[PDB]
Formats: sequence, C-alpha cells, structure tokens
Amino acid sequence: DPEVTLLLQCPGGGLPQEQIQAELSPAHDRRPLPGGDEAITAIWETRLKAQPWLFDAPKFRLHSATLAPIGSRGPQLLLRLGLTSYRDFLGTNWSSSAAWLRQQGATDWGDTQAYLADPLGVGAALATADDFLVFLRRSRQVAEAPGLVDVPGGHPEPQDLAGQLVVHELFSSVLQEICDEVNLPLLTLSQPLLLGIARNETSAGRASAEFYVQCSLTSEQVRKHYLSGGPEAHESTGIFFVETQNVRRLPETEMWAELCPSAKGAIILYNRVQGSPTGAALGSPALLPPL
Ligand SMILES: O=C(N[C@@H]1CCCCNC1=O)c1ccco1
Repeated sequence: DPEVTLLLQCPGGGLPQEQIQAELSPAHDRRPLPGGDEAITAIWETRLKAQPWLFDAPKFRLHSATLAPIGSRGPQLLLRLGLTSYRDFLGTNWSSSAAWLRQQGATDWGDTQAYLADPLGVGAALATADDFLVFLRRSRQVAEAPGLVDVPGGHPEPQDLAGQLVVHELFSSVLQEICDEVNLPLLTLSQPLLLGIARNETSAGRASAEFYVQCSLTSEQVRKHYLSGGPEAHESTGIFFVETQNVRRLPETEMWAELCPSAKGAIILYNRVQGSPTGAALGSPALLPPL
C-alpha cells in the first residue's frame, strides 16, 4: 500500500483526550512558496471564476507528533499544529506541481512537507454493539476519490493553555462528523480513543488522525438511522457493515482496492492497536486462528 504511510501508532490500545497535549504555533505553519504565494492566489481566482459559490475555511496543519517513552506517567503525546486553509490546500497538495513542491522543500528546508498546506483530517473506526465496523460509499461525481469506500470523518475548522481547547475540538469533531453523516444520536457514542496518524501519499502526504469510537446501537439500528435522514441528510450514497472478525484480513479482499487512502489508514491502525492481542487468553489459537 504505497498510497498510505503510518506516522504514529498509539500505545495502550489508543490514547484518551486527557493524555494528549497540543502546541499551536505559527512556527508550525507552511513556508511561503519560493516564487511567492501569488501562485496560490492565481489557482483560487481561476476556481472562483468558474464556481463563485465556493468559500474558503481555516484548517489545522499537522507539523509533527512526538510520543512519550512507552510506559511513562503524565502526558503521552505532543501534537505540533499550525494553521492552513482550504485555498492553500487547493494551491499546494491538490496542485499538478505538488511533487515539485515536495522536492523543493527537501532541498531548501530538509522537509518534504515545508511548502504543503497539509490540513489535518479526522476519521473513525466506528464499531456497533453486534461487532461490525461502519463503511460509507463516496459519490461517483465528487472530485476526490470518486466512487471509493470511506469511513466517517472530515477536516475540522478551528473555533497547553490554548492547547487543551484544540485537543477538545479534535475529539469533538470526530463525534460531530459521525452525528452529521450517519445521523446517530450523540448519547449512543463512546468518548473517542486516538489510534494513530496516517498519511495519504496520493494527496502529497496530508495526514489524518484515526480514532476508535464504540456505538451502543446494533448494525440494523445504525442502518435505520442513516437511511431515515433521506438522500439530503448524507454526502455518501450508501452505508454497509463488515464483521470485526473479517476486518483482520480486509487487505487480502477485493474490497481493499476500493478503499480510499485515509480509510485504509483507519483499518490498518484498528487492526494493529485494537486487534492484535498481546495476552495469553486472546492470543490462544481458538480465539486468534493462525493464517
Ligand atoms: O474541508 C474542506 N475541504 C477538504 C479539505 C482538504 C482535504 C480534502 N479535500 C477537501 O476539499 C472544506 C472546503 C470548504 C470548507 O471545508
């Protein structure tokens, strides 16, 4: 899977909100482009002159994520974040020249991402009460990953002493995206655990934070809530479910070639962090069959 790279695998089966620190700093921003940010402004003007109903929106930028030594007390992760925008994404990661910008950043800054917007996404491995994960089908008419399979998620919009409010908005955002797209009541969801961070090498290395969320509803009940919104209540065109038993071997199935890169990152991290037991009971051959 060359189109997905793991940047972070969390310990302990996943980290809760209270174990994560953020540093939001203009030192963590994109660098101005070599010949100037006028190239971004020109792409945006061309787009608005065809689609004048489009709007810009602020986004968090991922600079880096440092894990504490394993087994330590106190905060376990530091997220270094900056700010970016939808407009800066369209002019950098989404540009036909994005690979040239990655080579230039290696040359000038020793950092392949220095000239890239790199907006931070969120995604969820969402489990039902009857042990299935939730998948969504993308419209064949959208610009990014048309017709491919995705998991719930989105790209959060801004608004440790401003740090804790930023971590709160990231955890809040993945629940809000589940409620808006799947149409589930908030009180049927667990507090999220962070599983890790995955990069989409088909979008010049932009990253997504991948979370585990449990729902108290069965697969039948989740399907009823999704459908009862009607076609205008969701951006996706369908919902479906895979037993957690079967997610273990998903990379060997025909479904794998249909998954978009951020959804592949969610499922790899689910399998490594929530699956893959370490103890004698769950590791016994009848509960963890060989192959
Ligand atoms: O988040 C937005 N778009 C995403 C962000 C970058 C990664 C995926 N592609 C997109 O177009 C957005 C547009 C306007 C308000 O929010």
